[PDB]
Amino acid sequence: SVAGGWGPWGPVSPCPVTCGLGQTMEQRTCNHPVPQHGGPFCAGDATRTHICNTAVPCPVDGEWDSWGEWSPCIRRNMKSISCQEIPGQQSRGRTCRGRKFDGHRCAGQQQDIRHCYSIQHCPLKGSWSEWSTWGLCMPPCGPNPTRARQRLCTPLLPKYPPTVGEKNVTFWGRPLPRCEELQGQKLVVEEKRPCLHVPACKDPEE
Amino acid sequence: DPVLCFTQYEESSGKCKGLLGGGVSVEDCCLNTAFAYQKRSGGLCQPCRSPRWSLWSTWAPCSVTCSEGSQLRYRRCVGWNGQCSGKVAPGTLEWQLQACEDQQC
Ligand SMILES: *[C@@H]1O[C@@H](C)[C@@H](O)[C@@H](O[C@@H]2O[C@H](CO)[C@@H](O)[C@H](O)[C@H]2O)[C@@H]1O
Ligand SMILES: *[C@H]1O[C@H](CO)[C@@H](O)[C@H](O)[C@@H]1O
Ligand SMILES: *[C@H]1O[C@H](CO)[C@@H](O)[C@H](O)[C@@H]1O
Ligand SMILES: *[C@H]1O[C@H](CO)[C@@H](O)[C@H](O)[C@@H]1O
Ligand SMILES: *[C@H]1O[C@H](CO)[C@@H](O)[C@H](O)[C@@H]1O
Ligand SMILES: *[C@H]1O[C@H](CO)[C@@H](O)[C@H](O)[C@@H]1O
Ligand SMILES: *[C@H]1O[C@H](CO)[C@@H](O)[C@H](O)[C@@H]1O
Ligand SMILES: *[C@H]1O[C@H](CO)[C@@H](O)[C@H](O)[C@@H]1O
Ligand SMILES: *[C@H]1O[C@H](CO)[C@@H](O)[C@H](O)[C@@H]1O
Ligand SMILES: *[C@@H]1O[C@@H](C)[C@@H](O)[C@@H](O)[C@@H]1O
Ligand code: NA
Repeated sequence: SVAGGWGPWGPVSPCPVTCGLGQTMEQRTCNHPVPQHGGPFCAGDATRTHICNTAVPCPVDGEWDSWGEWSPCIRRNMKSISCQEIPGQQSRGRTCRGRKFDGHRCAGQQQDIRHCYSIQHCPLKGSWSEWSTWGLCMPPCGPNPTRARQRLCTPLLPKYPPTVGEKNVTFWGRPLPRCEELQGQKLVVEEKRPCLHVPACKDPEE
Repeated sequence: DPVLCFTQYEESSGKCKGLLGGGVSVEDCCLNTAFAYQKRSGGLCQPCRSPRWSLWSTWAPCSVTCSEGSQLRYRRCVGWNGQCSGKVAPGTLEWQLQACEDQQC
């Protein structure tokens, strides 16, 4: 009897998000005229979508950076504990980065604390390590890729108690290990060799 | 330069998902740091979150079929509005080259 027809596009609905971009739309209805006694419904789209900008930035939650370096091993009210069987303490921190527009602060510990022994600048007896495994080829994209392994004068650490409220005590600091000369070196012996049949570094998106 | 804006970024794959559409700046897309964008031409999907290194790719296969060769892998500074380790810009690749031998040949 009567074929459906679309009415006019209505107004744009309010943006459904409270920050950044969203999808809004305008709608129309098959009522101009409404279908009657078996007449067809309207062909095509009842909806037409748009991107809407709120122009408002969303909150950004903070995120922990990685731990900073351990502070020096020291004991409150002792001038110097290095090269001595005297536990100290040290701490390291990390920063909540990127927190913005009322985003969440980070959850968890900001500061890390432990007992240490100081062997900072402490001369120790060393023995030579076996070869390391071959390192990476350097430079990986430059013209001369060469890989290396090394033997190191390894310090012999003092037989101090590992724990001492019974808590772990960690050696900290760069000692000065004393070795027999090996191939004219007192600390590091290095081997190099070229990497063979070197590929070219190509951005996989190019 | 207008981009394609996605509602979702997939960390594991680094894929853009849930296209909002085009005709938007990165600036507007990334008002929501949960969003991701792509150039109209295609290629690298960038998340709107702050820049951080991607995981190393698996090792690419041995430059030679049975002799000693080498093989590459990479990671990328991926994100927006900042820099990765070593004052580095989003999109920047870092490469590692490993010595390689496929079979005892
Ligand atoms: C409405 O007000 C805004 C200031 C935000 O707080 C909105 O929350 C945000 O909602 C979007 C979804 O559109 C999420 O992606 C954001 O992560 C969330 O912060 C709030 O709905
Ligand atoms: C509504 O949609 C289009 C007009 O824009 C046509 O398919 C027909 O007028 C329909 O009822
Ligand atoms: C809605 O869209 C356009 C105008 O926005 C016209 O073709 C007509 O008004 C339609 O109903
Ligand atoms: C600090 O703690 C360890 C490394 O000591 C890791 O979980 C990570 O680097 C964190 O920032
Ligand atoms: C402190 O502990 C050791 C050095 O003794 C390393 O894991 C790192 O330097 C950390 O900050
Ligand atoms: C160096 O280390 C010890 C002695 O310092 C020995 O295993 C050997 O001399 C090595 O070359
Ligand atoms: C390194 O070189 C070989 C092993 O590759 C041996 O002579 C020994 O392990 C040395 O440390
Ligand atoms: C370097 O050479 C061989 C072959 O890659 C390695 O397997 C080994 O670890 C050495 O350091
Ligand atoms: C690549 O290097 C190692 C694993 O091979 C990890 O530190 C991490 O997966 C990184 O992205
Ligand atoms: C690649 O396959 C290996 C097994 C060797 O036969 C090579 O010579 C060949 O090119
Ligand atoms: Na000490």
